[PDB]
Amino acid sequence: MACRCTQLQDTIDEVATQFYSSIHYLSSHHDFVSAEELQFAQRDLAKDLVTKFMQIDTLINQLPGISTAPKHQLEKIKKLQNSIEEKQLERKSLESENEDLKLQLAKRIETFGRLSCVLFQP
Amino acid sequence: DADISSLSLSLDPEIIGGQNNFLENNLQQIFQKIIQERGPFRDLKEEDLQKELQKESIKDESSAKSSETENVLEFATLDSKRNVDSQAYKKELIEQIMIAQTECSLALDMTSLLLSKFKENSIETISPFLKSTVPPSSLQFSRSQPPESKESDATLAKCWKEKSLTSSCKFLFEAKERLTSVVETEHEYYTELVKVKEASWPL
Amino acid sequence: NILLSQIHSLSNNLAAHSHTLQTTSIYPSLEFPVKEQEPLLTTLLRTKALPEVEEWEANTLQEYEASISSQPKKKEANDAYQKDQLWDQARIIFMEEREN
Amino acid sequence: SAFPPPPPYYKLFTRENIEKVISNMEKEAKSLAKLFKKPSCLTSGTYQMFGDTWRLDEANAIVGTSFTRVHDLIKIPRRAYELRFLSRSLMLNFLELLGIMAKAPEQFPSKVENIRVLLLNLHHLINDYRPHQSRESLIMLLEKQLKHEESQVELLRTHNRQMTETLEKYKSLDFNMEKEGDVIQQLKSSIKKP
Amino acid sequence: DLTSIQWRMPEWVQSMGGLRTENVLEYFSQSPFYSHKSNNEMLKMQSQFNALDLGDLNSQLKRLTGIQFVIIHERPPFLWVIQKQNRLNENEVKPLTVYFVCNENIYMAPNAYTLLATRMLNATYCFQKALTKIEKFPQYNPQEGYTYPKLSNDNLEENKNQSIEPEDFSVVRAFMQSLHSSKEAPDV
Amino acid sequence: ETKWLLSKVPDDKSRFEIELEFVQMLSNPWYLNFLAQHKYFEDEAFLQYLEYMEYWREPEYVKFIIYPTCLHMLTLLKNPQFRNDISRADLSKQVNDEIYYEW
Amino acid sequence: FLQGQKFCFQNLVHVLQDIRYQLSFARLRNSDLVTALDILSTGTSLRLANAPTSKLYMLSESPLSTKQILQTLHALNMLIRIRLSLYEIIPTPFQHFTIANGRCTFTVPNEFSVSLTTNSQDPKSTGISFQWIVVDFQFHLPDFSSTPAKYRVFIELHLNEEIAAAFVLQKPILPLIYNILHKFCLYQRLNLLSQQTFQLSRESWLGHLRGVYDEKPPRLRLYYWP
Repeated sequence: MACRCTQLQDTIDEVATQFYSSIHYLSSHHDFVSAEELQFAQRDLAKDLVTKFMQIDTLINQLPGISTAPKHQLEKIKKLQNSIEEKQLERKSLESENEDLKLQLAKRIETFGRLSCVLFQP
Repeated sequence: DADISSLSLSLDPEIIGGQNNFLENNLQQIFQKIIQERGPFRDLKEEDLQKELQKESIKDESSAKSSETENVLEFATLDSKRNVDSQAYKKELIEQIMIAQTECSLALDMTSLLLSKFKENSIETISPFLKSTVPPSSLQFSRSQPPESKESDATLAKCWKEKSLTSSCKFLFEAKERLTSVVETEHEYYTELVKVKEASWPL
Repeated sequence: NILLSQIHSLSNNLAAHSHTLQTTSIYPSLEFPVKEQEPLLTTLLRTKALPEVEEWEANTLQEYEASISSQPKKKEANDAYQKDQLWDQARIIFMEEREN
Repeated sequence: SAFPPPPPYYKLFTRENIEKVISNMEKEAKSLAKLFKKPSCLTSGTYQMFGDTWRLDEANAIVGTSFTRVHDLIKIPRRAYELRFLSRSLMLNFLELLGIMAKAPEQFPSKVENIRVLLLNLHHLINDYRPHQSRESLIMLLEKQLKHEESQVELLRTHNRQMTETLEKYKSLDFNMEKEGDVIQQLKSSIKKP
Repeated sequence: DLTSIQWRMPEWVQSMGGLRTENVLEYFSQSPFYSHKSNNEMLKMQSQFNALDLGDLNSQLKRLTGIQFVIIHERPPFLWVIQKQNRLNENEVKPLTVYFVCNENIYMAPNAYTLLATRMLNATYCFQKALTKIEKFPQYNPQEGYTYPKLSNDNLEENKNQSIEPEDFSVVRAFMQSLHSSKEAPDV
Repeated sequence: ETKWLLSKVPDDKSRFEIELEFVQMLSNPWYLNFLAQHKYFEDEAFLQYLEYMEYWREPEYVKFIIYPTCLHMLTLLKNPQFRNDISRADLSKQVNDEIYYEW
Repeated sequence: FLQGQKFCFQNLVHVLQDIRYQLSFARLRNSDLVTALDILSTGTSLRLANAPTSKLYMLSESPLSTKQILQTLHALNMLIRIRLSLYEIIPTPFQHFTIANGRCTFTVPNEFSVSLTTNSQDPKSTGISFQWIVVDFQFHLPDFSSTPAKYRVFIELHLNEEIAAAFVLQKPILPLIYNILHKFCLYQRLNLLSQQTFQLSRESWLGHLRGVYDEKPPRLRLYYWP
């Protein structure tokens, strides 16, 4: 995955909605004779939300491209192409360079296939 | 970046990169391209070697032919789309009767959907897929309208009958032709049978 | 011939049954599935024949009108009632000669 | 909307027009015929991130500091620590609301607008670093290609060393058949034995 | 025209988010199917007069004479039955077509007899067409019988009883039968 | 010489606009069937598909947004010749795209 | 944006998700195009396209000629005689000499030929020359040999069909086929000889001598003079 700060945003605006979830427990539950336990649920949110925030900071800790220099990270990609673009046809040239011998060598395997057939029937 | 062409392997990191090898691939191929019949093709395998010889000698040393450009080359394929019997009568008959008769099966089925609102001994005849799907008693009639009428009714009602009776005329006359010709043919047989029986010969 | 028996009984059942049918109108009811099952039923609500053949009927109208172009103003239907009526009498005379 | 959905351009599409163009191929060698030539393109939606500074104008201050970042350490410490500070001052804003409410409960929720307007600061630089994220994905995927080409080294070289060393065996060289001499191989090496 | 054909301006529904109750007759008012001297539209004219005095629909409608489009069978969230009618009294009704929400379309309900006639006509047309470009190829003979002329017959290639006093398979059929017996002959 | 004059009342600026603008409307498999009338199919209509071939080229390619149009493009590239521009493939064809929408 | 709003004037179809993060990745892909070229063949891959799905039946076809299939035949030119170098064993008498299609010519007997028709690479392990089909049945028996159409139909059919049935179970497999081979053609010998017996009995010379082919499992009764 990537753009994981947005995944953190999933723990921001959506957590902001979680505050809205926390909101809906006091509409009329008081004098209409638990909410005391719901306060412990508020403590549970004090745990959860804040720890989620800590998690947010932890993913802040390792933002990809810590060098943060696209102006030069693209240059990194330029050097990487200075490798790869050279390697392209070179690595694939080996294929034909091999088959030019090895196909006929395989037919040689077929010729000793002839002789194997000779061995089949003494 | 030729590796972008090698990103087809990255597409193979995004896909199975086709089934590739298959005997069935050799079957559509048994249909596709020259020639046919893999045994006969094997007989042709030396001739196939000839195909790899001077048969492919044609190359490129000629005018670019601007007239061929560009998407109009496909328009030539459109020219192919335009410019380019026993059983077959019965065949196409199977076609037409298939269409009409199965449509009538849909008549029976949907009318069964209508009559399934009451009696259950009607929906039973519907095609098997339907009962598996839509529950019976679904269709229902509505009371509505004369509904409309037009002159084309009476006009076609006349002209079509005219064409019909005239078709009967053409039928009787051309059949008169074929029958008269059959007489013309058949008579020779029994004249030669005058040469037979009227000359006293076994029959 | 068996098909002639089919068209026989069917045309027989057209009869005064059409007198009731003309007021009729198809519609699926409450048990009819709703999500996307409809369009095939719209085809069932589609009284359209073969488009080529409806085109053929259009051809019969326009080309009879072409015959009208050949014959700009010529009523016939009024005495065509006596066309078919002369069929109706001549059939009887035909039957007369048959009975003779 | 479509007016109606089928194109009204069908006669432009007609085959025989282009068939006339076939006659026209030698026409300007010395109509729709050049209108079958490729159309001018839209400029058109070339506008950049319009939801950035204009939205900042629509308020953005911390986002303005984010604009300053476009020159931890470097630009990072705001992006991290000031972000924490926004989230936590935001928590303080939650104290601003949930801490006191029932006493004339309309003012604090009206201040929630101030809260989210302060929260507008967040998103933009993050979506500025989003293309940078994409660049990181590009850097990640870029040499998996190189991994595939390395696989060719991994195998083709094995076929090299191994098929070549095994090219000589008990069969000797694969060319040991020596063509016509191999016609004698079924006999001179076999039938000749006695 | 009134059958299975498109007539859609979806953006209206995109605004409405879909139909509710009386708003079906809004997009229907956009439709040709909507009538101008319908009680829906003459009392739409009442909306242009009294406005407030229309109630839901059917109360103001059926009590007043004329063409109407009454609602009876909802089918959420897609279809909604809405029959056309003609009140002749505050009590009397003379119902017409069941216009129906075909979803971004509404249609008159076809006669059964229409489609039935379509079936009859197309079928007998298949019969006649079978008699068209097919008949009169087996030319009759008292002697030769029906005949089937060809540039080449291949492909393939009430009389008398008493007379003179392949099996393309070379009895291959029985051989195959024996193959059936013999494939499991060791096995059975 | 005067093919533009063949138009009953058109000529028009045409350009890139309504082209791609309807190419996205081509995308719908449900749209397939309607093309089985007279508006266009295997007749002179075929020319539309045979000149809309330019999209694979650079610049035009960028403005593509819904590769379902590229899959209908696959349909023309495939023997639409067959049922693909005839009987194929009912609402399931939309599902054949919905699966592509699903994945 | 603006061009899009210009394209917006249409029926509610496009047709996919309103979300366009992938399209943002398509403008980013335009940036990749700035990073691309070569190649034009790769431009769709640069566009990351032409592969949204393939599970659909549809059609899936393209031009395919010419060296392709022949080179695959070379792949068989390896594989088949590979499996011959392997297994093999048995069902002799034999002198195979395979090229392309598996050779199985006989003597006075008849033609036999092999054609593998399944999934590819399963050598050594399951290297016992499993999959094959009756190819062009063309039996070489001197007294009678031609093989038109229907024979090649109904015979080769159920032959290969129950050969597949033999794949369904634990292996015999090929030797059964090798049995059915000589079985059928020699039955055909039985009725060649029977037809000879009627060459004598139905006509010249004399009668009484006979060789009627009984409906029983095959028998030829050469009853003589009384």
